[PDB]
Amino acid sequence: RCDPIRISMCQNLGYNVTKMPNLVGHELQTDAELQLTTFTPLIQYGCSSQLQFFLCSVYVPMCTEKINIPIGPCGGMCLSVKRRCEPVLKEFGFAWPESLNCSKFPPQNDHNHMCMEGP
Ligand SMILES: *[C@@H]1O[C@H](CO)[C@@H](O)[C@H](O)[C@H]1NC(C)=O
Repeated sequence: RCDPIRISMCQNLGYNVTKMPNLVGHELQTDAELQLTTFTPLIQYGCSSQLQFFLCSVYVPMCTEKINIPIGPCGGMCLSVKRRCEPVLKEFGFAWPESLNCSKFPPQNDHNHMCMEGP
């Protein structure tokens, strides 16, 4: 069964229940929340209107009682967010992390693939 989302920046999305471990390995939401501080400067810069949803869908993926795998982002949204936000990371000498490699996510939502295409 699913657990409430405790990460404040991941409230008020279309869903509000999750199930750890997330798509980046964290068993604890608080650990996900600390790691997310890595991105708060991008979040207030505002490189992408989708960054918030995207990060949340990875760090606290959607959970339903009816489906027994976590539901993360589709690759389309990942690519769109990366294209807007990686250049800002690059200005400061950083790069889009392997942990957020868009190839890890299903390319689109399907019969075969379940994922959130987001806002
Ligand atoms: C992302 O993953 C693929 C293999 O899954 C790899 O070829 C690629 O170089 C990785 N990194 C990217 C695209 O930056």
